[PDB]
Amino acid sequence: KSEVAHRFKDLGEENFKALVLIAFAQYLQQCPFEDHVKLVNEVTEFAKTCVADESAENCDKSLHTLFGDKLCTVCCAKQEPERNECFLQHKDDNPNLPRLVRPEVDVMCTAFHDNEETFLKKYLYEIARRHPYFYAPELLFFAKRYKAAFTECCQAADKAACLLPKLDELRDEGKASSAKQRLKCASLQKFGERAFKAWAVARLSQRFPKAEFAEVSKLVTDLTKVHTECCHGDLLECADDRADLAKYICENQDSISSKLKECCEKPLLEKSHCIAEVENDEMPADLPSLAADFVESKDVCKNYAEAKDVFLGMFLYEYARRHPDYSVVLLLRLAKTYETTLEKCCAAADPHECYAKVFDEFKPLVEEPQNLIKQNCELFEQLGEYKFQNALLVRYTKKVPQVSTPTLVEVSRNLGKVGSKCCKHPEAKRMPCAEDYLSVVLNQLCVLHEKTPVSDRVTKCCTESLVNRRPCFSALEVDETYVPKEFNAETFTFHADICTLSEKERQIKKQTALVELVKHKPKATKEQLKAVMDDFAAFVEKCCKADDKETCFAEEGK
Ligand SMILES: CC(C)[C@H]1CC[C@H](C(=O)N[C@H](Cc2ccccc2)C(=O)O)CC1
Repeated sequence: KSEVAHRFKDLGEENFKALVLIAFAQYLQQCPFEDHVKLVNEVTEFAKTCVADESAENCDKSLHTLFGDKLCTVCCAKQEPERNECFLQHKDDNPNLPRLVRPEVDVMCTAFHDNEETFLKKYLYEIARRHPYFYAPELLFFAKRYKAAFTECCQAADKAACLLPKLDELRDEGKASSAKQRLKCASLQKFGERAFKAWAVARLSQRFPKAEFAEVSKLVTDLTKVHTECCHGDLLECADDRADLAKYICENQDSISSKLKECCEKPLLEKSHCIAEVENDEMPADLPSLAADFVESKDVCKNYAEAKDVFLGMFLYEYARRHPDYSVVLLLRLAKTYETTLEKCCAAADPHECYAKVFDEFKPLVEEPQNLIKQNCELFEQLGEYKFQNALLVRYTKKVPQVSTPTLVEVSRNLGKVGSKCCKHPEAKRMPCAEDYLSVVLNQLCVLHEKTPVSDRVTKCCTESLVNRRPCFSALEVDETYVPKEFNAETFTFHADICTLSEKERQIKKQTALVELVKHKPKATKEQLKAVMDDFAAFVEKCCKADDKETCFAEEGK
């Protein structure tokens, strides 16, 4: 059994070289590009000697030992069981690498015709460094779209008018995938398979309400294996198991969903990406109420005593089928309440009288997120995306001013994008959009704060139950124990480079200074904050509009 030969023959050389490069760029993010390509080539040539003869020397070594040794040719404490854990824990979610600049379209198109491999290979390299938890088989799909964009646009007349829209759309699609995937790995490493499996049975039951529980259970167990391998660095094992899972869904389509026909006729990488973004299938007609099998039955505690989690999974499956308008987080709350009740009632002398009114306890839990979305969307339309982000900046920096300024401006801008993405939807699609998107933005705050814990209040909010992560953050309130920071003249002084920056890069500078102003005066009236912001907003365009640009900038020193 040669694991390096098994993965090579299942994935093929092209994906093998790509998946091995990604793993190296995520384990050693600070190592240069050309050094990793030399390691990947040597690895790929070694896999060829093992597909020919599986009994050749070192072919029996595991992928962890092979990749660990090849990496440490440049934390490597002998034993491989712990050496792979040193690499995973030292992954830097903000590795402090230089921000990538995009050259002109003719500079990139010439590099695309010159050497197409190293141009696209360096694309997978630079991305895997910045996003060390990126869904590996999903990054191969983004690479193909990044190649088709240059293949089509560089032969077009106006190459810039063609390439820039497709590259800007790909950039935003990638940042969202990385955020969604980082959440999947946090729920596994910090909460276990049970937490992730429950998430999977809820999201898939809404997506596949036609499928039976055994069909959903098989998909969930296989999908958990894929993401457990992908989050633990087993990228070759991850992309192999994902392809086999996509083959099963397509060879058993009528047992899963009806919106899988056009997905199962695309190429391999498109096939898996198509199923991950498929619309929720229609609910089967005439579904009985859950009270018959979960409350009004005399065999509720009998079936629950055999396998509690399997019974709880059936309850979550049956409840998630009938409510595609509920968020996954809400569906986990209704399933945990039904669990707490069964634990109390199945030990009593009359469990039927005890859990007869458990479904009434779900009614208050449903209306809590419905009030969160309706109130904030009504304020989003009145403010606009840019004013909604600024109002969230001053509000949340008063709740927790210990969090660093780049983190506060980061998660506040992403909450404005939740209003731009979900508030347009009706009240039906508002809850699974907003509450689940709100889950991945808070996960950014948690992870970015986990690197340097400054506020113990946020840490307790992240370390507790992730299902209760949104309600714990609502009840923070202003932190009066924090003392205002002394005024720094360099944080308010601007540079002449503010002209060359884009409007989005220039408005981030202004949202940064807003956070530094509230950290200097936490007890600042909402009227006095807009007066200081609008005053510097005038000096940003007025001083740049003059011939002596940087000269008038210094004149505003007081
Ligand atoms: C649907 C959108 C308009 C969205 C906008 C923000 C709003 C919200 O208030 N979120 C906070 C999260 C938080 C807590 C503390 C610090 C930083 C963020 C919470 O209350 O959980 C929820 C809906």
